[PDB]
Amino acid sequence: NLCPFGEVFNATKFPSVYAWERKKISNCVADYSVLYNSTFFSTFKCYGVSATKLNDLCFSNVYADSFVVKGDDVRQIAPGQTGVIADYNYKLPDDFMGCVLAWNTRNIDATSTGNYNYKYRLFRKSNLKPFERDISTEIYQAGNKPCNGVAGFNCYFPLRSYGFRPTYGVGHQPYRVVVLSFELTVCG
Amino acid sequence: LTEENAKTFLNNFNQEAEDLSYQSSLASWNYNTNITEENVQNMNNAGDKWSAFLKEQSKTAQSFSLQEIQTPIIKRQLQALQQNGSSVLSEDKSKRLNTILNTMSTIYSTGKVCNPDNPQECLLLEPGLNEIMANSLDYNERLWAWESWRSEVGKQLRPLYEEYVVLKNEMARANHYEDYGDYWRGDYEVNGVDGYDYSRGQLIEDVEHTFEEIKPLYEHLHAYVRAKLMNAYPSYISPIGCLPAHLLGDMWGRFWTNLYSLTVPFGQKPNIDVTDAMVDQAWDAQRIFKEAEKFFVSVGLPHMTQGFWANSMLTEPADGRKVVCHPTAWDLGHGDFRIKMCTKVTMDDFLTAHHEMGHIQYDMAYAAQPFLLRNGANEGFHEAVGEIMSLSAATPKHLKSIGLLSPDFQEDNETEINFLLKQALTIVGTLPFTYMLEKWRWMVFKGEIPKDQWMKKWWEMKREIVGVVEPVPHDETYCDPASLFHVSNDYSFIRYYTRTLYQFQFQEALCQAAKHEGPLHKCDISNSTEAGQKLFNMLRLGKSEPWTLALENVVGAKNMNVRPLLNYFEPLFTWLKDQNKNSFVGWSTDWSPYA
Ligand SMILES: *[C@@H]1O[C@H](CO)[C@@H](O[C@@H]2O[C@H](CO)[C@@H](O[C@@H]3O[C@H](CO)[C@@H](O)[C@H](O)[C@@H]3O)[C@H](O)[C@H]2NC(C)=O)[C@H](O)[C@H]1NC(C)=O
Ligand SMILES: *[C@@H]1O[C@H](CO)[C@@H](O)[C@H](O)[C@H]1NC(C)=O
Ligand SMILES: *[C@@H]1O[C@H](CO)[C@@H](O)[C@H](O)[C@H]1NC(C)=O
Ligand SMILES: *[C@@H]1O[C@H](CO)[C@@H](O)[C@H](O)[C@H]1NC(C)=O
Ligand SMILES: [Cl-]
Ligand SMILES: [Zn+2]
Repeated sequence: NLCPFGEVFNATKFPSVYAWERKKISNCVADYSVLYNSTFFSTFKCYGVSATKLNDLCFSNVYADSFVVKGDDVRQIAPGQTGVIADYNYKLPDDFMGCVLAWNTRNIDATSTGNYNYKYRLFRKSNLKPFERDISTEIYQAGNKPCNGVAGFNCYFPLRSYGFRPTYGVGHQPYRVVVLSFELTVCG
Repeated sequence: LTEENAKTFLNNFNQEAEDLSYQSSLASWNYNTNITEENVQNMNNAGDKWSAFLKEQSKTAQSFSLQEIQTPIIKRQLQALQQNGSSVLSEDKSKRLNTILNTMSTIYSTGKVCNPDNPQECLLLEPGLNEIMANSLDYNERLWAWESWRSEVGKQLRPLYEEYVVLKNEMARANHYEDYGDYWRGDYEVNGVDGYDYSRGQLIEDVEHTFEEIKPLYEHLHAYVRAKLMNAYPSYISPIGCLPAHLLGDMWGRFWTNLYSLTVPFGQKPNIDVTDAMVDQAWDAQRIFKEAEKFFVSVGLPHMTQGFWANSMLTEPADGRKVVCHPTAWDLGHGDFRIKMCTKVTMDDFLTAHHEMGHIQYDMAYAAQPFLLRNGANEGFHEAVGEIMSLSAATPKHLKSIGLLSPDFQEDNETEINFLLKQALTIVGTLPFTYMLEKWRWMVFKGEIPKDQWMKKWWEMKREIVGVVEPVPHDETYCDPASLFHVSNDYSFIRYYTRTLYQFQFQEALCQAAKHEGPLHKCDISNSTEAGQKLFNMLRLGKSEPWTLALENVVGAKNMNVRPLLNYFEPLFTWLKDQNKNSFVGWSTDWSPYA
């Protein structure tokens, strides 16, 4: 059987960047022709391996990470970036070997009243290690007086919502991102 | 340190304010393009939530010790949030002060005056009174419109402006200011880098000092126009006295533009008003803005976003809605850029499209700055950035290359005096009017003019500074200052003086980087990706660096300069001194058309 990339790319619902989910790809032949013979993607940026040698290559397993960031936040899904998404939400290793794909989704992920489902982490003590995931809603304590569970002055709730609206600029529109990691069962 | 604690505090503000400011900005757009009593609340309540947030964060940032910061971006972000604001006022005196501002704004807009010869006709300021003051040649008709506005809607503003002064003085005095006049001068204040600081009182000294190199040019334009006005209104004007206030082309004399029909040097020549050419080529509002879009990309600047082309109101609503037809350039945030303008197929609205789209380019560039630093360098930077666009868009070299003027249009040495004269009636004519107005309110806020002689000293300054005399005597029941919009609607007015000097400092520096070769008034920076990048560098700056620095990055000066403006009108200045050899340059502050 061929690998189910349709279960991740054309998936109806996408998770937030802070709670991004990962799918492991096992014993299956992969079909990279549909991702390549389509201009549907807005970016399609590869790292560590070329965009055309993965066809006649084999990998130990493939991991697909899917999530949603704003228009201007896509550049941080790259090895060695220091934004809020890269440092507090999703950090890629410097030796990442794979491709990052993104496409505009204002028509599906942005409603008139603002889609406040997609969120991201804004505050965190220390940065995220490569491929780490943090989903805690514990009140971020910026000061010395303890929060005691209740947020407020110098005690800010960590996660904030994007709030996508169709009237926003293209740099503030929802983009669905998929990160295909190659680790060294899956061939072409 | 209080550094990271304020660092990770302005970040909480930058994310919570951008959402609230959009709820408030999108509310103002929905009212101005669909006037509804429901939208009045949406425009107010969605702004009131934003009005309560800015006060909480202003107070919370005041806890953070300002000096204990070592990085300059954060230093500049805090001081913008360190302002106490207007909530230092009492609970009820805030509501009465907030209510008199509506009553002044309403009687300024609802203000109707009725004709004694025809009582069924009653006119508004727009388009009723402004059309008389801008086109009538009857001394008595123009006098009626000038006086009826200052005696009927002007006298209603007298009791309100008296309380308007006393209440907003109590607001500024509690915020460590001398008066409401000192409150506005804080715009140009800089307390930072060595060699870039600027005092609030330094602003008063600078507008006066630079005004002296303007008096030579203005006195001769006054003498030339007065000689031309003695022909249109014979036996009414003294060849040595001031100009009557109602003959100056509009309601207040703010611009002498409409006097061009009476003061044209060589009217026998073909007119440069290209309004007819646009109409017979089937131009619409799309063609104006689409053509204006092509102007900005020709220098490397980005196209208008597709959200601009879909969310902007570039026409009168047509087939449903009520609209505030004032042209405005709107920066809602989150990349949402819109322009609201009831565009007509004319040259005047064609040049304004370059001005308003110029604002958007300034807005688009500094979008990378933090939310607190997304603003002009000072109050006069935005209006000067839009004017340099229309200066390049009005040149004959630009109009023909666009296809509007004929390729064989003769650009004589006289067609340029005709052009620079019309430019002088609009650009330099408004300079003494602007200074006298803001100097008067500066002194009234200062308390130097007692309320029992507000109007006596106002006209003593009109004759001395502007060379304009009142046609009928006014006692203290009148309130001619508040007869202007910016005065009765709580708006600073010195910005129009500062922006005017800036727009020629920029034009001089930009055409030098664009390598223009003829006179400055003939410069068109189209196709100048070289000069475009020079301007881009200060557009991205925003409110981060002081205005003394942002100005220095392009013009090379730490302060405003009058030398660029005088060089622009140098062909006209020397031509006026030839005309006025048998004329009287200057005026007597003692003649009045009644006495
Ligand atoms: C620099 O600015 C000038 C002024 O607008 C631009 O020149 C104009 O360029 C257009 C082409 O887009 C020329 O139209 C041409 O007309 C001839 C008919 O004579 C036609 O056969 C061609 O196919 C073409 O459409 C236009 O004549 C020309 N006018 C002038 C005064 O130069 C030029 O595009 C700008 N360069 C940039 C922005 O790089
Ligand atoms: C998603 O649907 C499109 C519809 O044309 C299809 O071409 C594409 O292959 C689908 N995605 C995947 C990953 O199969
Ligand atoms: C004007 O506002 C009303 C809300 O009172 C809204 O129902 C209507 O659709 C608006 N007009 C247009 C043209 O959308
Ligand atoms: C214009 O040029 C003509 C011929 O060169 C000259 O006689 C005339 O005095 C000039 N007038 C102006 C106003 O420049
Ligand atoms: Cl007046
Ligand atoms: Zn403007």
